[PDB]
Amino acid sequence: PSRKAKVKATLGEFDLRDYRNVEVLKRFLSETGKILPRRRTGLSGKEQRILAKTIKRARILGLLPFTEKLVRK
Amino acid sequence: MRRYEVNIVLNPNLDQSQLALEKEIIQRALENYGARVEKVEELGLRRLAYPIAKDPQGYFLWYQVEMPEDRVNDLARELRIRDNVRRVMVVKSQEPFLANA
Amino acid sequence: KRQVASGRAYIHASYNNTIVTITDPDGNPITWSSGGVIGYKGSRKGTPYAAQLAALDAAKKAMAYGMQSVDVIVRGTGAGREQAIRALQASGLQVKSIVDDTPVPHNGCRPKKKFRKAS
Amino acid sequence: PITKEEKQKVIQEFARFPGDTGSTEVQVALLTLRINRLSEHLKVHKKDHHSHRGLLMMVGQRRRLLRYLQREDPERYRALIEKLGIRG
RNA sequence: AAUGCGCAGAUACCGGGAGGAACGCCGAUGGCGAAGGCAGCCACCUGGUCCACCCGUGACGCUGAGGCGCGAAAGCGUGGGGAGCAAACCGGAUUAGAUACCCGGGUAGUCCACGCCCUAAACGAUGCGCGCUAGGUCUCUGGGUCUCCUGGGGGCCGAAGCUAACGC
Ligand SMILES: [Mg+2]
Ligand SMILES: [Mg+2]
Ligand SMILES: [Mg+2]
Ligand SMILES: [Mg+2]
Ligand SMILES: [Mg+2]
Ligand SMILES: [Mg+2]
Ligand SMILES: [Mg+2]
Ligand SMILES: [Mg+2]
Ligand SMILES: [Mg+2]
Ligand SMILES: [Mg+2]
Ligand SMILES: [Mg+2]
Ligand SMILES: [Mg+2]
Ligand SMILES: [Mg+2]
Ligand SMILES: [Mg+2]
Ligand SMILES: [Mg+2]
Ligand SMILES: [Mg+2]
Ligand SMILES: [Mg+2]
Ligand SMILES: [Mg+2]
Ligand SMILES: [Mg+2]
Ligand SMILES: [Mg+2]
Ligand SMILES: [Mg+2]
Ligand SMILES: [Mg+2]
Ligand SMILES: [Mg+2]
Ligand SMILES: [Mg+2]
Ligand SMILES: [Mg+2]
Ligand SMILES: [Mg+2]
Ligand SMILES: [Mg+2]
Repeated sequence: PSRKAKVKATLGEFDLRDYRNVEVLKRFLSETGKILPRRRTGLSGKEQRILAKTIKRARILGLLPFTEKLVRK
Repeated sequence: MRRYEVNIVLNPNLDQSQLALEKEIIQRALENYGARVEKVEELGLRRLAYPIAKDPQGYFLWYQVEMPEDRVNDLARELRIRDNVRRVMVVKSQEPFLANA
Repeated sequence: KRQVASGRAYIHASYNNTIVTITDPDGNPITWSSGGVIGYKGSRKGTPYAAQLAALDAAKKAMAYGMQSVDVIVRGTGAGREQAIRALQASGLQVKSIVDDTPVPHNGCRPKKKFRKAS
Repeated sequence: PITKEEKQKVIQEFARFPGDTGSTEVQVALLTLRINRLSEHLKVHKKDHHSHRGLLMMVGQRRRLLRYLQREDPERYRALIEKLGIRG
């Protein structure tokens, strides 16, 4: 219950401080630009804190979205 | 002196002449502001997640430096003073906190 | 008599009414409709039945500009939201894709009292 | 800030014997280094009250090491202050 | 429902501009702070704190009348600003009545600077400091030989014990 595919798993040797690694960063947002919760990233209390700061920076550079558009309804 | 990472997003539209014109001013402004320049990668242009100044693209730049702290905000100002300079993001460097590696 | 074939449907959902605008691929309205346009008055415009007619009306009106294909863009929280889609689908008009585009602030403007209670 | 090296010259200038890093003087000297930065800071940023609390505590911790030092060896006492510039 | 706005073309939709305020997700079961209280990102300038080493000093400690400083919100002064919201107020409804709850407007204010004010369910309704007295467990953050040990912090259940009880 309340568990599918975890994101820390699908990847490997990444730098959580790299705010340019779009191809890696973007795995951590939902279909909308929204930053995924811990229960889906699979990051630890800390890793998540560092990634959120990283993603935020990468949004200002215009590499990651801030918000996107749901595509079913 | 501290080690910063200067991010500069350029107007993707400029032909060769106009481009390396901006670069010259970029590097000049560094020399004037006491920015000893370590490594540097011009990562070309990339497709932006949202448009910046009506362009869906942006030309990218990245300078790892070492420069006097007291002169960073005034250096970041001077870099932004131009038109074809869309974003400037001066971050201070960090040890790369690896994860799940 | 513009002739367009391909176009967009913006469903504007609300707890109070439903308004359906049809536009060209640039976004400029060909035609529109709503609960009030189908002669309803007060609370019944929010009613999803209304929303069904409101979409069907707006459809036919546009199906006479030779529309066939629509991208749907739902944009509201309200009742008669999905039913406005249901109507859009069952009007022969090919629905090429539905997108929710309800606008939401990154916490910005102080909302009306009615809409906050505990913030 | 106060860099490691900045801080060194203070400990050398004030240590009783070599490698002494915690004699009364070395501490009073160090705090004065600290107080003087901070008091120069709040001269500019006077709305920064949270820092200002640090300051009363430095002064506090300090004007107490001195109270003890003056109780133990006024020789060293009249010395430390003349050396610094406290009591003003 | 009605005030209200709309043929001086609104609502809905696309493009451009101005501005003011707040910072979605991450985000809480979390963190920081003496308290008030603190949440977009970057930089600068600063405060507190925690661990290891067991290096320095040698009781330099605790509390603290008065004093001094800080102190949500509302409120006050001068200047600025003013998107949204909104006491008073102006209307529409509701009612037996309606100085209300609901609806449409709306000034002060909410914002910024500087100077006041000094209050609170300013709450853990629990002064600060130090020592002692089973354990389990969840969590944040250090360290070491890292299945486990050892610190600091935040919860829960519980030994003895305490309590008018509740509970601790
Ligand atoms: Mg009229
Ligand atoms: Mg007319
Ligand atoms: Mg409008
Ligand atoms: Mg517009
Ligand atoms: Mg204006
Ligand atoms: Mg606390
Ligand atoms: Mg509180
Ligand atoms: Mg510090
Ligand atoms: Mg020793
Ligand atoms: Mg000795
Ligand atoms: Mg005290
Ligand atoms: Mg106050
Ligand atoms: Mg106030
Ligand atoms: Mg005022
Ligand atoms: Mg005023
Ligand atoms: Mg005015
Ligand atoms: Mg009102
Ligand atoms: Mg209003
Ligand atoms: Mg003030
Ligand atoms: Mg008082
Ligand atoms: Mg005790
Ligand atoms: Mg570990
Ligand atoms: Mg504990
Ligand atoms: Mg706490
Ligand atoms: Mg018992
Ligand atoms: Mg008792
Ligand atoms: Mg009992």
